[PDB]
Amino acid sequence: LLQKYVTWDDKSLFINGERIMIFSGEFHPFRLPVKELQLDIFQKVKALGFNCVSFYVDWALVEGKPGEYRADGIFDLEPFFDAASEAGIYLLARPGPYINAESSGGGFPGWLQRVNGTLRSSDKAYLDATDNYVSHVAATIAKYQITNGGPIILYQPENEYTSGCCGVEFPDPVYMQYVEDQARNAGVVIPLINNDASASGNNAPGTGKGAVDIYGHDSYPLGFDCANPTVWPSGDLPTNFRTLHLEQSPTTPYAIVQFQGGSYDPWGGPGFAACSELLNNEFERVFYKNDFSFQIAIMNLYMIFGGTNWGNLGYPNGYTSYDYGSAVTESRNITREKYSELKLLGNFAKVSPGYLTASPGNLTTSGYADTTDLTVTPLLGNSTGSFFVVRHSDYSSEESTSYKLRLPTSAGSVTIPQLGGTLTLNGRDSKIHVTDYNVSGTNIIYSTAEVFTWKKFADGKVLVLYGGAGEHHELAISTKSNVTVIEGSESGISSKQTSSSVVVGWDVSTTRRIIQVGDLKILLLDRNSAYNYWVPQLATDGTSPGFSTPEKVASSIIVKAGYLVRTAYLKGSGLYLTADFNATTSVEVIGVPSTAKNLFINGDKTSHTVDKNGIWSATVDYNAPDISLPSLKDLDWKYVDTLPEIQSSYDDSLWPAADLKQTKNTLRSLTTPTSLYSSDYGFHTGYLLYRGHFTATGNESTFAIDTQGGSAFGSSVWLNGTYLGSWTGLYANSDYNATYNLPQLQAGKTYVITVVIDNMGLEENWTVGEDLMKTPRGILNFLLAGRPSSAISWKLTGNLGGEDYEDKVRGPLNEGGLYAERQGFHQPEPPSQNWKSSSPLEGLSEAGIGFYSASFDLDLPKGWDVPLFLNIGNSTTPSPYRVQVYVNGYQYAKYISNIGPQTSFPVPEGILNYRGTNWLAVTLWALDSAGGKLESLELSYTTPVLTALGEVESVDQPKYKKRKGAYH
Ligand SMILES: *[C@@H]1O[C@H](CO)[C@@H](O[C@@H]2O[C@H](CO)[C@@H](O[C@@H]3O[C@H](CO[C@H]4O[C@H](CO[C@H]5O[C@H](CO)[C@@H](O)[C@H](O)[C@@H]5O[C@H]5O[C@H](CO)[C@@H](O)[C@H](O)[C@@H]5O)[C@@H](O)[C@H](O[C@H]5O[C@H](CO)[C@@H](O)[C@H](O)[C@@H]5O)[C@@H]4O)[C@@H](O)[C@H](O[C@H]4O[C@H](CO)[C@@H](O)[C@H](O)[C@@H]4O[C@H]4O[C@H](CO)[C@@H](O)[C@H](O)[C@@H]4O[C@H]4O[C@H](CO)[C@@H](O)[C@H](O)[C@@H]4O)[C@@H]3O)[C@H](O)[C@H]2NC(C)=O)[C@H](O)[C@H]1NC(C)=O
Ligand SMILES: *[C@@H]1O[C@H](CO)[C@@H](O[C@@H]2O[C@H](CO)[C@@H](O[C@@H]3O[C@H](CO[C@H]4O[C@H](CO)[C@@H](O)[C@H](O[C@H]5O[C@H](CO)[C@@H](O)[C@H](O)[C@@H]5O)[C@@H]4O)[C@@H](O)[C@H](O[C@H]4O[C@H](CO)[C@@H](O)[C@H](O)[C@@H]4O[C@H]4O[C@H](CO)[C@@H](O)[C@H](O)[C@@H]4O[C@H]4O[C@H](CO)[C@@H](O)[C@H](O)[C@@H]4O)[C@@H]3O)[C@H](O)[C@H]2NC(C)=O)[C@H](O)[C@H]1NC(C)=O
Ligand SMILES: *[C@@H]1O[C@H](CO)[C@@H](O[C@@H]2O[C@H](CO)[C@@H](O[C@@H]3O[C@H](CO)[C@@H](O)[C@H](O[C@H]4O[C@H](CO)[C@@H](O)[C@H](O)[C@@H]4O[C@H]4O[C@H](CO)[C@@H](O)[C@H](O)[C@@H]4O[C@H]4O[C@H](CO)[C@@H](O)[C@H](O)[C@@H]4O)[C@@H]3O)[C@H](O)[C@H]2NC(C)=O)[C@H](O)[C@H]1NC(C)=O
Ligand SMILES: OC[C@H]1O[C@@H](OC[C@H]2O[C@@H](O[C@H]3[C@H](O)[C@@H](O)[C@@H](O)O[C@@H]3CO)[C@H](O)[C@@H](O)[C@H]2O)[C@H](O)[C@@H](O)[C@H]1O
Ligand SMILES: *[C@@H]1O[C@H](CO)[C@@H](O)[C@H](O)[C@H]1NC(C)=O
Ligand SMILES: *[C@@H]1O[C@H](CO)[C@@H](O)[C@H](O)[C@H]1NC(C)=O
Ligand SMILES: *[C@@H]1O[C@H](CO)[C@@H](O)[C@H](O)[C@H]1NC(C)=O
Ligand SMILES: *[C@@H]1O[C@H](CO)[C@@H](O)[C@H](O)[C@H]1NC(C)=O
Ligand SMILES: *[C@@H]1O[C@H](CO)[C@@H](O)[C@H](O)[C@H]1NC(C)=O
Ligand SMILES: *[C@@H]1O[C@H](CO)[C@@H](O)[C@H](O)[C@H]1NC(C)=O
Ligand SMILES: [Cl-]
Repeated sequence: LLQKYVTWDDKSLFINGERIMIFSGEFHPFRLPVKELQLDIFQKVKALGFNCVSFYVDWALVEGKPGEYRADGIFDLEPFFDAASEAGIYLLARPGPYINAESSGGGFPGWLQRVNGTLRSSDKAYLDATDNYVSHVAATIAKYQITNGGPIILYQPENEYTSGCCGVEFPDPVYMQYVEDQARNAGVVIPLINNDASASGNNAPGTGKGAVDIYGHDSYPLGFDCANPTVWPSGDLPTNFRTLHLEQSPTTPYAIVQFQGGSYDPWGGPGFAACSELLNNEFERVFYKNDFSFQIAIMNLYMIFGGTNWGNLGYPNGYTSYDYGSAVTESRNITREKYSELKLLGNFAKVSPGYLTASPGNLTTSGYADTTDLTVTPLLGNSTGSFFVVRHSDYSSEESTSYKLRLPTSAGSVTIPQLGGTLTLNGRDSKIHVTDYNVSGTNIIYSTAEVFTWKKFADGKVLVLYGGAGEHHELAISTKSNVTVIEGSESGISSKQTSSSVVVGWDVSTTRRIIQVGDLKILLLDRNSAYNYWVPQLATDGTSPGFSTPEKVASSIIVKAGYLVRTAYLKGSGLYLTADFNATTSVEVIGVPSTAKNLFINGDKTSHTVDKNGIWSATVDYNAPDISLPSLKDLDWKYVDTLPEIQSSYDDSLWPAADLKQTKNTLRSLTTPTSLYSSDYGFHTGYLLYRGHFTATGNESTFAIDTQGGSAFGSSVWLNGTYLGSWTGLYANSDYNATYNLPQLQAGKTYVITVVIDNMGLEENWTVGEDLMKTPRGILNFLLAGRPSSAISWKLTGNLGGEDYEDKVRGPLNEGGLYAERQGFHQPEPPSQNWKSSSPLEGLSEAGIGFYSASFDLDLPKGWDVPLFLNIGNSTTPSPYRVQVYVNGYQYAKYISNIGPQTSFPVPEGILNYRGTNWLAVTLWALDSAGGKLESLELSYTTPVLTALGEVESVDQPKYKKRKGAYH
């Protein structure tokens, strides 16, 4: 429409005039703010066979102060985009402004609680608030479009603009058109795509004003019940998605912009390990192959890598981890079987252009397979090849089912297997069988075994096929040549030659076979062996793989290795692999160019041997050095009391007065004399403190108070130094009505009620019109019994300066309102030289909040990727306490003893300095009158990986400096 690089028709996108199946993964830059680790993820996605990444930008992190857009240092998108280019990954840009994303505010900054208008509407007040963010983010995105030689190919305005309520005329075409025009005005010319929350046709092509270019929708068919990871409920596998597609947007390629790749987990939930069990390899092979049955042309997995909700960036229902049970773990590892299984499907799609041109039919329980226990969805092509998606009709069935097929081919319709026996489908599995499959001029008449990849080399063609354990398979090839077994046993392989073909039956074995048929070699593998193969692009013009274009796709080699193969390139007589190893690994290379004499692995010349089939073999030795980690309990811990407010000497004259008579919040009108909503005063994040001054009459009995912090929040209350009590919190409570009994008060004396409240993050805004992101934080109601409420005069604080936030490097959400945070003592080199020596393992003996500081050195070896974790013990039922941990000033753990479930907090290299000094700052809030303490505090590691990654540069870690605007 507006450019010629990215076009489309009814079947697929075209990139530079060439069809492409977009297989993508969701990855949020703000959840992993270390540039070199961003490259790591990109390279791990490219190794799946993927060609694209989808990303959100969080507005709340980059416009914390209204009118000051800051996307610099750790929030800079440019290194993220350059890393995408370098890895060979296209991008789908999704800057919002609304992103949902289990993020604070759904991406909206807290100052939107002061906007006089419906959020996500055509109300001028809301739209004007978005203009500065969008003109900055979209101009940056504009500079990195594919039209300007960048990686960005698609843009998403808004997010799941799908349900409205409460007097909003949904869907508002004036709204979606304005949001679209914003992007275009900033120079975005690539196609716009939407992500309808269900397949409802909203803003599709043909709907007039506010229509996007490509209609997309999202789908989370297996749901979020991570507690029952083996239960696949009846009818939850979608079957009508093609039917809906043809009703809703038949002129554009079929697109699912967020397809389930994991699950969220709330405070108190079963944990993300459970989520990875639900959204595991079996889920992938059934549910993703099912999306291929609808001829999906654009497919993005939410999430491929989740990362971490550091510095309070997350929404109140979620905790620090955003692992998400995704194929790449929060600590960046790719050990989960779901990664390897996904690699098999992504590589198949990468080399199968006939998939895009075929004609999809409706699913059938007869015609193709000889039992109604199986479903077969055909995608039939007129000589470009066909594809048959086989699964159990009862999609959850764990039964083993025998069958035969009738499939139409160019050489007649054939009953398979021709040479005796039956095919098998074992439980929760799905197969993509193929017919007339083009391997660079060689025609595979059919194969029941699934294609992993194929390549044309100088010295012939190679095809890689796999099946699961215990299965019999059959293939047939258009040829005059004979079949011979060139590796492995002749036994178990049957064959038959006709005038224009050869048929070959084989049983799956753990031992690889290789057959040869003319100029085609075919690898016959079990699934588990196929897990260890990789298909990196072979660069000849440099070291980078480049994008997945037809040329560079064809110029790829096949590599059997272990943990990871990142890249390959040819330079003179050297073949250079870059790869990662988590054990001693046999490396085979198939397709070595004839000019290559030597093998290099991560720069090191490695001795190799060529076998009788031309395969290079070499071993890479794995010998991890000593990984020596400090004992955290034995550090020189320094303590300062971070609730000096409850001392009677405390002077709060510099605090903001909570004296606004009228709230700017349109969702909830005031039920107190003045606004005690934190966001009215610029305070959107971390712990909030309120101080209520009053003069006692001497008749005061009780103080009741309604505090609100979001799900799982806690609050504590003191009268001068007298602890009154705490709401210890529950996931079920986002507010709580407390009643406290006061001690006997002295008439005419002044007293101060100090209230500490955990702000868990701002709410999302999923339904347009409900304005739920405006749900306030702080004090909603109070009652000093027998006194008017104007008796109490309130002050409050959140993070120092509120929207004029101090720490421009670490962002507007990172720190909260505690004394130690306000002064900046959570940063490297605090002024702790005259503080008391005490450990958080000794802790507190009364209700209160302690702040603990210590440094520790690491000297971990270069060329090793070693995942590190902070561990807080919970071996027995604890007293109620809350902990934050800052690592060189960055908050990387929020811990609630009594709710959980997280005890293990990964912290990435770049935040941690692996060859240098590191600073821990721990806040310990004891919500109990006897105090509280940590049971244990430990640094640990998991399997070191011999890595190809370059030096991870430490992010900016500004040291402590006295802050002029502090309250002391
Ligand atoms: C270095 O990096 C590597 C990555 O490159 C990394 O390797 C990967 O490690 C992960 C673990 O982190 C692996 O994932 C697990 O795999 C388990 C094993 O099963 C898989 O493999 C077998 C094949 O096993 C043989 O071969 C291998 C390889 O040669 C050997 O190592 C084995 O020892 C074994 O050898 C025997 O057999 C050979 C021939 O077959 C013989 O030659 C040999 O002599 C031996 O006799 C396959 O059979 C499995 O397939 C079957 O099962 C799967 C999954 O159920 C089905 O989908 C499939 O259709 C088949 O039926 C399978 O591929 C898995 O058991 C394990 O699965 C569990 O965990 C995940 C969650 O992570 C769940 O999704 C899943 O549901 C399973 O959950 C159970 O277990 C968890 C506890 O962990 C419970 O929470 C849960 O409730 C559940 O328990 C219940 O069910 C169990 C049955 O499943 C039951 O036993 C329990 O008692 C209970 O009832 C998981 O997927 C991954 O495969 C590796 N990847 C690769 C490429 O190798 C390596 O570890 C790294 N190294 C280090 C040090 O870090
Ligand atoms: C890939 O990336 C992943 C994400 O980054 C990463 O996964 C995370 O890994 C960390 C570290 O391993 C996990 O934290 C640990 O979890 C342990 C508890 O979970 C286990 O318990 C269940 C019941 O047995 C298992 O079923 C469960 O399996 C599930 O989870 C797996 C997740 O990978 C999955 O593969 C499985 O399929 C399945 O779904 C799980 O294995 C927990 O025990 C552990 O705490 C101990 O270790 C810490 C140090 O690392 C200590 O600080 C801590 O105090 C604990 O040590 C104590 O207890 C041990 C067991 O008794 C003893 O061996 C220790 O000596 C020590 O003992 C002292 O304390 C005892 C009190 O209990 C006392 O009795 C003793 O006397 C003594 O005083 C830790 O929290 C984290 O949960 C994972 N996160 C996610 C999201 O999964 C994965 O590792 C990465 N992989 C690679 C290869 O890199
Ligand atoms: C240290 O170790 C200790 C000791 O073992 C750990 O303490 C345990 O921690 C558990 C987790 O916090 C805690 O269990 C919880 O107890 C509460 C009741 O007090 C209960 O509400 C919890 O169950 C719900 O919530 C979780 C998520 O937090 C869900 O996964 C679960 O399915 C339940 O969800 C239901 O309620 C939610 C609340 O709104 C709903 O959002 C959700 O949709 C669902 O609703 C259904 O039920 C409602 C009625 O409940 C109904 O109205 C609605 O219509 C739906 O039907 C969970 O059981 C243990 O109590 C606690 N044990 C002890 C002895 O103290 C501690 O966590 C550890 N610490 C760390 C850091 O690991
Ligand atoms: O990361 C969470 C993810 O949630 C997305 O909400 C998605 C979607 O969920 C549907 O619910 C599933 C349900 O869990 C299944 O049990 C079964 O019923 O299928 C349903 C889908 O039809 C909701 O019903 C649907 O409204 C929608 O909420 C969120 O949209 C996404 O941004 C992301 O946050
Ligand atoms: C919002 O706008 C209306 C428009 O009539 C105005 O009268 C009022 O001052 C504003 N209200 C709030 C709560 O901000
Ligand atoms: C396939 O599509 C529809 C919807 O599933 C089905 O009713 C019909 O029988 C099939 N189409 C034709 C032309 O037979
Ligand atoms: C098979 O692939 C070759 C390119 O290697 C192409 O020229 C040819 O047209 C293809 N044949 C079919 C039938 O698609
Ligand atoms: C309570 O605290 C305030 C200052 O926080 C102090 O001025 C006042 O004297 C204290 N009241 C009593 C009774 O000690
Ligand atoms: C406060 O005064 C009331 C009567 O007005 C009396 O009932 C109560 O006991 C008094 N003292 C308290 C609450 O300490
Ligand atoms: C607390 O009381 C307020 C005011 O009556 C009410 O709106 C709210 O529902 C109550 N909250 C809880 C958690 O019971
Ligand atoms: Cl201060």
